[PDB]
Amino acid sequence: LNLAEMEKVWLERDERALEVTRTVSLAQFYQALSSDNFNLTEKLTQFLR
Amino acid sequence: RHNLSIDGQPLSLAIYAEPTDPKALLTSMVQASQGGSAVLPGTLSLYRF
Repeated sequence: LNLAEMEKVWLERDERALEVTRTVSLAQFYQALSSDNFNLTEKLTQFLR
Repeated sequence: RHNLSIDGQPLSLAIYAEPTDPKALLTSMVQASQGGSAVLPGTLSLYRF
């Protein structure tokens, strides 16, 4: 009975979701930060040398 | 005067009209009006028939 209760609420409250894609460029994101920003390529190459 | 013999024995045979037989007692099934379940509007599932 408990499983049937679970199944009923699942079918009744199920929803087809909106499926979205978001692309994030880390160089752009780090450069556009308000307070503590930096440049990805410059800091990456500096840290390797 | 009381229709007895010299010894006091009665001279007329009496009667009492024997009680009228046993009695039959019966039981019976009793039924009453009974209703049925109702139907509500149905939900729309997300899956096909």
